[PDB]
Amino acid sequence: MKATGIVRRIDDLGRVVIPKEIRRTLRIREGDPLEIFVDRDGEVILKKYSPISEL
Amino acid sequence: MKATGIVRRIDDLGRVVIPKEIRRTLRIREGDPLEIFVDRDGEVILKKYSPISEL
Repeated sequence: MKATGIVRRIDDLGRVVIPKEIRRTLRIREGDPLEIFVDRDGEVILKKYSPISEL
Repeated sequence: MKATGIVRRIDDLGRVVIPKEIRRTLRIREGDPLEIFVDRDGEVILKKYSPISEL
């Protein structure tokens, strides 16, 4: 589950501004890749890509 | 599952530029809320907030 639960209203483009605090727990930076894929209805899952989701 | 699988390397801020194609399947727009919460390791889940995940 993990869960942080920070709701973000996209913007005038469609990005979701992911605070560095999550990439911080990722231990990554402004070069962290993510895999944008929705799981179910409207939950988009962003996955670090480099190790995929687990390898 | 669903899955789209579009990898995006954050940026010099940390947003995940979510294509309107997903917000389109959301039937929403530049006022779509999402709940940023990671599931396990580095998979961040963004969900529309308004109906939450599934009410």
